[PDB]
Amino acid sequence: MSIAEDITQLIGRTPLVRLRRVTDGAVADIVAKLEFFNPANSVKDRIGVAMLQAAEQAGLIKPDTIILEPTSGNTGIALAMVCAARGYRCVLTMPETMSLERRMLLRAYGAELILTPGADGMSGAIAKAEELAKTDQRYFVPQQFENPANPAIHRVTTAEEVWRDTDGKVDIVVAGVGTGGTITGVAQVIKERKPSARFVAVEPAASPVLSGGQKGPHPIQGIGAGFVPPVLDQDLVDEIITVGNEDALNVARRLAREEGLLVGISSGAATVAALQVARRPENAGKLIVVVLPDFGERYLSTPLFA
Amino acid sequence: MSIAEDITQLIGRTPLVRLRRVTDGAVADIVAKLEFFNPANSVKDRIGVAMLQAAEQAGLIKPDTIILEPTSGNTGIALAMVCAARGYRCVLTMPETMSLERRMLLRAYGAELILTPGADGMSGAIAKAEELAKTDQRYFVPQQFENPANPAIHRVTTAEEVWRDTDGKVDIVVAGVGTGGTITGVAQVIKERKPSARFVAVEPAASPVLSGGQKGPHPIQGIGAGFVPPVLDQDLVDEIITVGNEDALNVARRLAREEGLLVGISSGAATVAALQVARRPENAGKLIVVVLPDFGERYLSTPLFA
Ligand SMILES: Cc1ncc(COP(=O)(O)O)c(CNC(C)C(=O)O)c1O
Ligand SMILES: Cc1ncc(COP(=O)(O)O)c(CNC(C)C(=O)O)c1O
Repeated sequence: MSIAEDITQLIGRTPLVRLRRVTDGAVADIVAKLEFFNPANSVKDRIGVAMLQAAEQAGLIKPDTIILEPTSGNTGIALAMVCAARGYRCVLTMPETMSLERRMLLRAYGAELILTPGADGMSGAIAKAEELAKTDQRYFVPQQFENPANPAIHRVTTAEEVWRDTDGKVDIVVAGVGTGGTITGVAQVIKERKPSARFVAVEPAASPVLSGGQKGPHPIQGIGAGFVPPVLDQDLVDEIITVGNEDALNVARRLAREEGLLVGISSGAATVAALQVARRPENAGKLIVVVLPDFGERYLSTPLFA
Repeated sequence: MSIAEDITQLIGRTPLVRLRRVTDGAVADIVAKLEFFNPANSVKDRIGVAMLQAAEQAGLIKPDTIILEPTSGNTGIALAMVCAARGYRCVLTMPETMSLERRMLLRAYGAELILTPGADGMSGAIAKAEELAKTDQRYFVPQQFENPANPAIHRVTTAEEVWRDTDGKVDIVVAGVGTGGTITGVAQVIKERKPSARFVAVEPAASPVLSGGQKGPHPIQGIGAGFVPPVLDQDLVDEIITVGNEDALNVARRLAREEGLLVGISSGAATVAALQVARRPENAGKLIVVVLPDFGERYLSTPLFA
């Protein structure tokens, strides 16, 4: 009898798909891991469940607890969804530059939203949450950028899904970095198992903080937070690639139009990088996995579609 | 090695989830089949692939073929997606009353759209397609309301998924009817296998054509086409239930807010019906499966969210 008790048992176990047309100049094989096959259509559903389960198991949730989280949208949607199922009160801080679909979804799940200034980006969404936390003891702030449960769920689920599904043949994993939980969790398991495996972090050209540049405003929602997240393990990352806004957008569009994969802006960015890596002679016949974080329907109000 | 060759190998195999809070007065068990776990987030991805595969296998697609289909949105999105992956040209007729998200998604997959008058609903979307078909021999019109491949894919996939997943214990299946392919395909397999199984069709109170009333305008997108579709087998349906606009909407909202299931208007409607059926003393301890066709994110512009 395969019936989930609730929506939290429905996270993960996402499919890999081979790219066929969006492969210009590739000498390696590129397969995309499709994270919109999650119950609220993003990779972050994984951490939304995981961070709350961790809290529950450590006895951190009280009857009057209010969940408070800084988000660029998807974690907020993930927590709002888990809170709907659980019966928890949930508040999100989020920059006002994020897609209007994120705002509407948050509300639709009965969560509450506080918009932070767009010039301050993710750093300022964090501050408002940390600032609200100290006004009232009822707040519990998971804090995805610091929470061990974030990369942990990726070890336990994402990494094993990638390993099993490629039958250990995976050679390189390309992934945009927001909190860096995805790339870190996957590298933690796969790199120990297969020390030849390599891990490429992707970040906006317009905000290249990991590459040692200064932060800046960009449309690549979900990544380029503007600081080095505590949760990322940079010792496991083998290469950083920065992607321009226009490339990220164009490739996002080609995936929809050439592959039938309607994905968000950060998935275009990860694929630009996966393609670049796949053109290197030394990677001929290797297997590359690019993580595609979410669905493009969340972006209709953005310039991805206009 | 579990890697799909393309997006068409990723349809179906959707999860069942038990309803816990939205169960007021229920004496039967209600589990929802979650069709937004499809590659373009709706049940109709199943028929979008299936109808084109059938055409290909019968040699009906030529190099200059243009796919033309009447849709209220989701089949159109499904075909647009399959056409993106395949390299086909795809045109959709769709009433101008359908969510603006459907229009945008169609375009995003590189498909072309022709809007038909809202006062003529689905009947007029059909006419425009049949009218365009005869202007040019290049058009191929799958015609979901007549196509045998529509209920066939539901026998081969949806029905078996329901049977396997409930381990044959399913007693009643509740499903909104657009083309009626879902309910017909599922009933065709399950009812032969288990003759005690019962099948409830759901339609708008505002357009109760199957109940013997006259057609009318309604917000329950996807169902209540305004005529009896050729593809539906009414001999297999055991009961029709009509659902009011407000109930459909309210329950859609409660599923998001109480279950963490963000689903479209037609899923609210199917659940109103599934709940009504589950309150009947004679159904105490039975297992009811309600089909939840799509995700609520497609509806942000509608009154479901406002
Ligand atoms: C669409 C999208 N792509 C890529 C990423 C980067 O994922 P990692 O945190 O695992 O590196 C995120 C992160 N989301 C965040 C941070 C949020 O929704 O708050 C995202 O939402
Ligand atoms: C959201 C939604 N719910 C319920 C239904 C009814 O499904 P059946 O055709 O299997 O009865 C549909 C049908 N869609 C159609 C018809 C379309 O998108 O053109 C739908 O899109």
